[PDB]
Amino acid sequence: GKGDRRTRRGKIWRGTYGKYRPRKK
Amino acid sequence: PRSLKKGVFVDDHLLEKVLELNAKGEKRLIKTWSRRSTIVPEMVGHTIAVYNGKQHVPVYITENMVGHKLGEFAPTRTYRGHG
Amino acid sequence: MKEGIHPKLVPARIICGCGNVIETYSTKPEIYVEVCSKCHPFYTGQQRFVDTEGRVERFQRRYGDS
Amino acid sequence: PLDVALKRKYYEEVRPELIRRFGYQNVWEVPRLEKVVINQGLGEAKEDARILEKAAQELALITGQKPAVTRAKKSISNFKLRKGMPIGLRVTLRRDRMWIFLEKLLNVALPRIRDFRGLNPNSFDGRGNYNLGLREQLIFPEITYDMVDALRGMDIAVVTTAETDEEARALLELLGFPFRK
Amino acid sequence: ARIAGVEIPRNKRVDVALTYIYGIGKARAKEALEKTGINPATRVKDLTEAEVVRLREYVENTWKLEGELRAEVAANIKRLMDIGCYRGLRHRRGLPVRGQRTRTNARTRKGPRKTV
RNA sequence: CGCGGGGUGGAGCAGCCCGGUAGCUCGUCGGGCUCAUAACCCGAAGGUCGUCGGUUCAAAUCCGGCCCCCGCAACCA
RNA sequence: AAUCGCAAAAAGGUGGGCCCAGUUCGGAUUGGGGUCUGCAACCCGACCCCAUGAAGCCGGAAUCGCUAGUAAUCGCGGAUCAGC
RNA sequence: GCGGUCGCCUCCUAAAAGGUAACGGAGGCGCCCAAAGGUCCCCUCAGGCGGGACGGAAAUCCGCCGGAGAGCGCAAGGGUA
Ligand SMILES: [Mg+2]
Ligand SMILES: [Mg+2]
Ligand SMILES: [Mg+2]
Ligand SMILES: [Mg+2]
Ligand SMILES: [Mg+2]
Ligand SMILES: [Mg+2]
Ligand SMILES: [Mg+2]
Ligand SMILES: [Mg+2]
Ligand SMILES: [Mg+2]
Ligand SMILES: [Mg+2]
Ligand SMILES: [Mg+2]
Ligand SMILES: [Mg+2]
Ligand SMILES: [Mg+2]
Ligand SMILES: [Mg+2]
Ligand SMILES: [Mg+2]
Ligand SMILES: [Mg+2]
Ligand SMILES: [Mg+2]
Ligand SMILES: [Mg+2]
Ligand SMILES: [Mg+2]
Ligand SMILES: [Mg+2]
Ligand SMILES: [Mg+2]
Ligand SMILES: [Mg+2]
Ligand SMILES: [Mg+2]
Ligand SMILES: [Mg+2]
Ligand SMILES: [Mg+2]
Ligand SMILES: [Mg+2]
Ligand SMILES: [Mg+2]
Ligand SMILES: [Mg+2]
Ligand SMILES: [Mg+2]
Repeated sequence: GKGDRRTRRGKIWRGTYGKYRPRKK
Repeated sequence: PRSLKKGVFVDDHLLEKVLELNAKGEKRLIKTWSRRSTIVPEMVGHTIAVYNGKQHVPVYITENMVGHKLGEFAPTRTYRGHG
Repeated sequence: MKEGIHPKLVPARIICGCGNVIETYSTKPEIYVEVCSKCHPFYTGQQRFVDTEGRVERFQRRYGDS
Repeated sequence: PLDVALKRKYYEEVRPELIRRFGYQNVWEVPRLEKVVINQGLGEAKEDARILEKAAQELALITGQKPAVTRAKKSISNFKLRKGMPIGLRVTLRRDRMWIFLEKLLNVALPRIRDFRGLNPNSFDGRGNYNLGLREQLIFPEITYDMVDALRGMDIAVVTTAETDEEARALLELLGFPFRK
Repeated sequence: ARIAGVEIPRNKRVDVALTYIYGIGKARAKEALEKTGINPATRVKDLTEAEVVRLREYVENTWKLEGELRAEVAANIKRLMDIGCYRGLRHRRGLPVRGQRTRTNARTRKGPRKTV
């Protein structure tokens, strides 16, 4: 959920990047 | 958690007075206003008086307070329960 | 012992982090124990694995040189 | 079965190392093991015997003896309990059958205790006997985890012929008892 | 089958059945899988006794878990309190340790309301 | 000092026979409706049972002593 | 700076996994290890990673919004601004 | 008169046999048990200390100490391992 910083959707919500949402297009 | 490292920030005015107390070897009450700084292992055994905004509180020092700051031992609260 | 009303109790086998425990002498011969800490695994044969005592020491060395 | 690894280890290992350590003039003076009493305090079964037989089922499976069902000596309100009612389960295992039981207790059970850094070195009752309390009946090899319905431990009372527990300590030590020093 | 201390997981899957251990999360689990060379997709319900023992020894030896971990945590807290640390005397009062506002929404750490 | 009935949340009442769990109304507290208070609606807290001893496994409850309350009696003289 | 960069749009779409489980739901709290801004993150910053996994299974009396590209739902940007 | 009492058991009063009075000091009975009965065989308490998961003053267990202070359906007495 948008509150689980340990996931894709969570990371998007906060607007940041990391292991669970890497910067790679 | 928490971090800042690759610097380990400690104020001078006390660090100088702490060192100047190891050489000559003299342990005495040392008043400070710097709670922004880390502690020891060169202060271990000194009674530094930390400031809580109101007045200096004498704080014993042991080798397990090392990693922390000085303010963590001089609370700014005064609570004493409710009701 | 009284006749009937009893478990058989018979020479048995056993398994662990070790290899084998022939002794046994119990009902249901041949058993697979999670970890017999008698063979040498765990605490005895004081392994002290995943050793510790970071605490002071840890913040000490990342401090002496930071 | 009159072999048993521990029964062997007592005579040809423990017994001699005990003599040269205390200097027993006679042959009998040296501490022998006798009588190991296992007792489940089971108030858990106040008004339901159905749960008391499943326990006995279990106790005999790990010991090799059907246990006797103790009954309440007196009526004691506060926590129910009147002069009757099955309020406990107890079995007294002696020579041989005690040996095979005490062996698995050391080489399997205790090892399976979550945590465990040794048994209490103060449970000696002064006159040279040792008591210990277990917190669940799954640490014994005979138990399958799929036969349980609820966790219930027990009291274990080991009795020794040793007049002092200073000596009673050595016996249990040399037998392979994991003490917390 | 029993792994750390005890804790018997089962069915569902293998990468999740490891999470049910105290000290193991999505990472530490999904890692030891391809480090002991085993397929997570399968269920602990079915797997060679061999695979079973690679796990227990790997995991139970790689790090500390269940009892050992818990024991270390409560041990760090004891120190924080023992020393007079603010971060520590917020453990005596059972209040939120990391900043936050206690004027309100502090329940989780403060407990159900005691209306007055 | 005769006889009878009592004493239980803050108020007034049950529960005591027959043992084993204390209930009702009001009030109090928190929230709601209202511009607002009350009414009204939704929630919650609160009594060791006058007292000391006794009986029983267990006492508001059965038994005894003491202290208070109410009622009746104190006649021939 | 339509001539570079923030920039990935998100839901959607395809494929696959979970199979009703306080559960790969939910991410609170907490332990540990770090990054960055700033003279300085104890009180009092944000962020990452490991572990922890909380209350919550749809909310009493009450009560709000909205008539169409509206309500719902999805992401993006800006001001302030060292960071937040 | 009013009040209390009226038969039965226990204790004291009762003066070391029995018995013995008073509106003398205190309690209890108007049942109960098909086993709480007969016999044979076994068994021995209460407490106190130490020991032992959930067990707490006290549930069940082990150790030593424990002549009866326990128990004997209910009062008291006598009796009794
Ligand atoms: Mg949503
Ligand atoms: Mg999630
Ligand atoms: Mg200067
Ligand atoms: Mg905050
Ligand atoms: Mg009345
Ligand atoms: Mg009243
Ligand atoms: Mg009545
Ligand atoms: Mg009301
Ligand atoms: Mg109100
Ligand atoms: Mg009275
Ligand atoms: Mg009686
Ligand atoms: Mg009373
Ligand atoms: Mg007349
Ligand atoms: Mg951006
Ligand atoms: Mg819940
Ligand atoms: Mg989850
Ligand atoms: Mg559900
Ligand atoms: Mg309109
Ligand atoms: Mg935004
Ligand atoms: Mg900004
Ligand atoms: Mg009359
Ligand atoms: Mg006489
Ligand atoms: Mg006794
Ligand atoms: Mg005792
Ligand atoms: Mg005791
Ligand atoms: Mg008697
Ligand atoms: Mg009698
Ligand atoms: Mg008598
Ligand atoms: Mg007598």
